[PDB]
Amino acid sequence: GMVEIEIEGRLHRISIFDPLEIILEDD
Amino acid sequence: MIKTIAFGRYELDTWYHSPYPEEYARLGRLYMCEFCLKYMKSQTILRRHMAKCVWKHPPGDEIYRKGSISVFEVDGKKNKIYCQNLCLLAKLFLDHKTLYYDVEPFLFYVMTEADNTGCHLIGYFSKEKNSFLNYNVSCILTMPQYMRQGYGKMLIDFSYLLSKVEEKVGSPERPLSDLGLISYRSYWKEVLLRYLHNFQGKEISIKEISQETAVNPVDIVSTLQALQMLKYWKGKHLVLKRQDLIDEWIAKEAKRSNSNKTMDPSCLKWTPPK
Ligand SMILES: C/C=C/C(=O)SCCNC(=O)CCNC(=O)[C@@H](O)C(C)(C)COP(=O)(O)OP(=O)(O)OC[C@H]1O[C@@H](n2cnc3c(N)ncnc32)[C@H](O)[C@@H]1OP(=O)(O)O
Ligand SMILES: [Zn+2]
Repeated sequence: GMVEIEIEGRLHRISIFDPLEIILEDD
Repeated sequence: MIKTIAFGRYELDTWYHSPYPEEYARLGRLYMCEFCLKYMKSQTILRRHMAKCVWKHPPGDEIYRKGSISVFEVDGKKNKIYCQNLCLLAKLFLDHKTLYYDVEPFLFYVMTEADNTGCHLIGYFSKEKNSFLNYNVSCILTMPQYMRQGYGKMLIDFSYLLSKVEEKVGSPERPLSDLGLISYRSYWKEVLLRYLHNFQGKEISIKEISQETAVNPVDIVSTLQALQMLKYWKGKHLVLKRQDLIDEWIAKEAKRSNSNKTMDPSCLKWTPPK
């Protein structure tokens, strides 16, 4: 259960089951 | 060849060829009953038909009703002739539709607006009774006279409401057209920003968003990517709650409420067929 496509010129691989952290603006 | 269609009070220019019998196809204009969708050669033949035709709405069961807006569930096996006429009509405005004959394996969800003469066709979507690939929409059309008024998104939202009640995750059939893709991306944007606006927790999985919305995980990730809300910061994947996107969304969904172009879940009266 994975997906891929680049973010800012970097190819990434994301799980659909793992909890992803939610962020506002920050740094 | 067919250039225009007479449909109720409207005269509609046709966009693509539809395989009506050559006896009808060789004529420039087709006259159709706006309730039963039978196609006829002249204004005179139509008038005579309208005097006799008992239909003031689609066949099948009215499963959604909010005032003047209804959705009818039409079984392609139970109402084959109506569904074939609907597919022939749809094919005049859909380039990529390839199914008009064997409608038995499909259900058709037909949205109508009521006035004092009856329930008038807004648009529809078809759906396989049993899709191997879990497609919750096969084809989708808003009739030209209703286009760009919010009804397409109501139809899309309705298709996911069915999926929610079925306890299934849905997706539109591949491939998606240009206009289809634009519409689905607007819808997925709205649903995702709604979820995140209402979600208070510190983290969330794609599967949890998919479960609540009935939207496919791949489509959620694709939308997250389209909105540039997936970021990287030292090893992990992160959902960026963008400031500007949620602000404009509140301004947008204010307009959506004002114009009444929403499907109300409490107005669905439905249990899955068979
Ligand atoms: C799985 C598929 C099988 C099939 O092949 S189905 C193919 C999908 N159906 C079709 O392509 C048939 C042709 N058309 C329909 O039925 C299409 O109208 C449709 C059914 C999509 C959309 O119907 P609507 O026009 O009624 O859709 P909405 O009014 O709800 O608008 C949705 C959305 O698309 C935008 N939209 C709609 N039309 C256009 C245009 N023209 N240009 C730019 N943007 C547009 C629109 O502005 C909206 O976005 P936002 O403004 O960002 O909220
Ligand atoms: Zn009729």
